[PDB]
Amino acid sequence: ERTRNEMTAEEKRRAHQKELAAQLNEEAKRRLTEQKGEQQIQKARKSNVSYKNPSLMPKEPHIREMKIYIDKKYETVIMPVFGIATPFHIATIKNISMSVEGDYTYLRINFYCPGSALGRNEGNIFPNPEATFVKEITYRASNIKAPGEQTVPALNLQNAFRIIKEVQKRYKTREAEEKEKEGIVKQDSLVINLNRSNPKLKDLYIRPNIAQKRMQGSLEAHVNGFRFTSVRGDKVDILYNNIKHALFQPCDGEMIIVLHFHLKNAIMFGKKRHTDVQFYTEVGEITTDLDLYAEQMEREMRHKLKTAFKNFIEKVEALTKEELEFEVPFRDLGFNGAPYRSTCLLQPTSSALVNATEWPPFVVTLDEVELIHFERVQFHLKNFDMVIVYKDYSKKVTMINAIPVASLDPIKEWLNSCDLKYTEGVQSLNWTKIMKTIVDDPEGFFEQGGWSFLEPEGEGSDAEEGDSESEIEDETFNPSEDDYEEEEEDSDEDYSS
Amino acid sequence: DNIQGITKPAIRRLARRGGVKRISGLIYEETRGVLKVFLENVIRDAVTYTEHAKRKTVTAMDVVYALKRQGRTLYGFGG
Amino acid sequence: RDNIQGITKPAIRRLARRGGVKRISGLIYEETRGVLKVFLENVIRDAVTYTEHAKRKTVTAMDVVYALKRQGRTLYGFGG
Amino acid sequence: RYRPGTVALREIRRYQKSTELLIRKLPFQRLVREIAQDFKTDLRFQSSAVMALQEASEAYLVGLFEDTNLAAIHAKRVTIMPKDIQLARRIRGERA
Amino acid sequence: LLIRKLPFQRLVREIAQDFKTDLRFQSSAVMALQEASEAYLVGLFEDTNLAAIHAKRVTIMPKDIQLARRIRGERA
Amino acid sequence: EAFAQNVLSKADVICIFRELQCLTPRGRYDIRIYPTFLHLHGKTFDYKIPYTTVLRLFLLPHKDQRQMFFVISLDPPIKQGQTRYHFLILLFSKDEDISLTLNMNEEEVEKRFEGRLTKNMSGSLYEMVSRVMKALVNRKITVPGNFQGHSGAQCITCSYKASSGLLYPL
DNA sequence: CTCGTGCCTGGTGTCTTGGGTGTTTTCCCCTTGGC
DNA sequence: GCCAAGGGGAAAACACCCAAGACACCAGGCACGAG
Repeated sequence: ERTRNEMTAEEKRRAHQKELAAQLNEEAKRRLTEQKGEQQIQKARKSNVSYKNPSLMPKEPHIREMKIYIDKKYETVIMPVFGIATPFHIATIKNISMSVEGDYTYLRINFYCPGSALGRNEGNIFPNPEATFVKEITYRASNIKAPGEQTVPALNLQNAFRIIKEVQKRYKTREAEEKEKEGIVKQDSLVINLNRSNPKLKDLYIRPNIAQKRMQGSLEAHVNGFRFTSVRGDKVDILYNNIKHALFQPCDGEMIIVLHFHLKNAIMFGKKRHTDVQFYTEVGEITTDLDLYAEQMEREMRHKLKTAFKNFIEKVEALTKEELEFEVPFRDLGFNGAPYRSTCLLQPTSSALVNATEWPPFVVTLDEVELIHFERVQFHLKNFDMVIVYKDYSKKVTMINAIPVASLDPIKEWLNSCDLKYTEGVQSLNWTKIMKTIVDDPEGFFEQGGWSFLEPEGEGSDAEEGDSESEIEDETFNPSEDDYEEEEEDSDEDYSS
Repeated sequence: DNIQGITKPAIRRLARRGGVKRISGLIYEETRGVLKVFLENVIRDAVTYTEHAKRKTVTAMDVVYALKRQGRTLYGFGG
Repeated sequence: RDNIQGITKPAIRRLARRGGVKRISGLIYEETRGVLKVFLENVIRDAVTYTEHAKRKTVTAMDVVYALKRQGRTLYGFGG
Repeated sequence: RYRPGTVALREIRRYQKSTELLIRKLPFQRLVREIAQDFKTDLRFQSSAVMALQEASEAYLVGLFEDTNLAAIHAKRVTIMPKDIQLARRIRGERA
Repeated sequence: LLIRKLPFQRLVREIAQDFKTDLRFQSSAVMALQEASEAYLVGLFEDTNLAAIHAKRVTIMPKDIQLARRIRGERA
Repeated sequence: EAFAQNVLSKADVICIFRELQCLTPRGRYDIRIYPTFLHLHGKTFDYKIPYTTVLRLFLLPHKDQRQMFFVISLDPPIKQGQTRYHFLILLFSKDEDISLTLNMNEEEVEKRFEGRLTKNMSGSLYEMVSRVMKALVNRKITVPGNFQGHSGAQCITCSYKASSGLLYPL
């Protein structure tokens, strides 16, 4: 006997984890009790006024001509509403449609109103949602030019239809700018390291794209930040400080070599703002449609690129006084999971847990991990899930769904080595509730042992030493004295070895 | 290092055979990995059945058992 | 009340939530019953198969145990 | 927060060392009898056999949902659609 | 038959080494292995294509093979 | 109602199959039937399909044995913006019951429908709609032959292009 | 006896298809050439 | 001169990615049901 390999990894880890639990609760109470003095964020909104007064509204030919019209300067559509030139600011129009109905062309204008303003959490966008609303307007005009007309009846509809989409998309776009534009700190500069051997890499595809479609470019390190310049002349700059993390993914087992940038603040790619950016290049044939030289060139090309990048890093680390150490994901410490929507190999780095191969990029700054919970952990499952609790409870937890159970112990160990407190739970209760609950009453929460609430009551915590347990329905299996007696018929027949 | 010897076209031809239309170069790295894992278990089992039979060279009889034992069974033979 | 609905949508919703499945199409609940029925049908058939050798006209957990084995669903917690 | 809803449900995660059957036992037992009846009459069902089926199926369906979740995840979808169940079943090869 | 018989046999003897030296294989076994090997990869690719289909793609990827094996239960 | 009657207290006033689940184009539409076309009224767009354009009508039982696909071959195809559809596909459940009223006289209903139908009816949307549209377009309801797979479905699980769907052996 | 199952409502969020890329392939224009 | 072959250019058919939105799912709430 005594065939067990060694003390279970958990038993070793338990003391430290148990320790971490104590440390966590104390730590949590101060930080949170101290944090409880801070406060919430405010907002404002304006009305979509087409014209300040009936005299400022246009007198354009269509209006006179009983034609649907668009005033681009005032983002307003003017339409003959039963002989009445009535304006409607494009901001009220949801969208449009048109139909040819035999001899007629029907232009249908749909407007924002309760129930029609679908998807937005802004149900009842309107300054007076109980007001009645013009849900939609449908105009018809014959497809055939009538006598004396300057334009076909349907031609006015066809042009108003077309121009509305134009002015509408332009308005939607200018609106979308303001949503993405607000919340950005003015960066001071970059300062190009003029007349110096600025380290560089050239086979680089930026992620996400600046324009509608991807471009190549080269990344250079400068006085206080990076610059990625596209082959089409676009300049992209990254202050070194604004980089929350620089993580380098070698193309080892990956069809791309990647430099992943996790940022402390999001930055605009013009189209969108991103807290995560990548520079990478393709390792080989990704689109084969159904040999040593090719295979060897792969080995060479990888090494070549791998070296060039590795050199760029070292050159930058040296240039940066190492303030930007490129964390390399410890691949054997990675595991299969899904932080967003698709299965990917999550990998730990010196200070983060990430998956930069796929897009969108997944990055967890372990400094922000308050606690980890392994939900759904159970023996019958084949996979489990992981939840991350942040130190600022005003922000949602993150799930890492369907991680396979075979990674259970290895992940705990990794977490243990990171000084990360984790807990297991077969159940998967509502974190949004749990957050507001603890956000509203952290004092009482901590008083109920706080986070100890997740403890599966493994070992004799005196506070709840007896947990919620009771005898099941048994007399702890004790074989009765009479059951043992049949053993004598183990007849001694020396059956041949 | 003979897993590197399992030529890309060999794999590629099987993929065409499996109706796959297109492939990404990583499939080769992955396919080689898969091939090893399958082989590792089949041979270890094949080894063990042969080891039991007190022999050092494997016969089809032994591999049939290794695959059959794993439900990966072969066809066309008898005895 | 019809037992096919006895495997109520919430009974299903609980299982899927436990299988980690998050949002569930209405459509799923219905197929689940089919799958479950298919699943059970195979199992019950086998339980009966065992019951016939035992010359029994009573279904026992042993038959189910001997059955789940045969389907790669070996079950512990029954027998002597 | 010491109030109800918080304490019990929170702790129930830890009180739940239990393995409560997720399908209602009688609603299920009736279906067992029903499908049993669908097969053959005279079938006495031992509650043990009913439990055996119930527990196996619940874990089994959870198992099916594990795969179904993967497949939804596979398709970049959160909501599973029957096609996922089907995909899962086809791939498992666990089809009649 | 789609793999070169030599590299295939070389690999068989090579991995055999990790378990035990002296081991070599009669032609019938190595052929039987390849015969099994091809069937497995065939099935897996078909399955992977089902994933490809299911994912609304035609270019299969390792994750397609991973998921297929993952769902298949090939792993521990 | 209060507002509607107030309007009607000054107003001067064929039928609508409400809430129709269309797979092609994707969405829920209200079919405002008209003398020569059906005005497929939608939540943003709408279309009128002159009955003359329908090449065929098909009733395809879903493999789930719980739904039915009703297909309308369109020629010309409706131009969905830039995209165009040679078909109209509807999906309805076998138990998705409805009621329909024709804003026509019973003499006219009898006149056009030979007593096969009535001005007011209720029943399964698939059976009912198949019958109603069979008249307005005159096309006969196309149904699968004795093809019923090993799985019993009147279609086969397959994939065509970058997607999966059902192949029906008509 | 009263917790569990269910009919109904609003919202979302999340699955669908439209818009779009650029790769593998064909039909067509352009021009020179041979009997 | 009449009649024919070839290279090349512009394009079409395909497998794939990115954006929008609508329905269909869970969440919320009052009520009926049968464990």
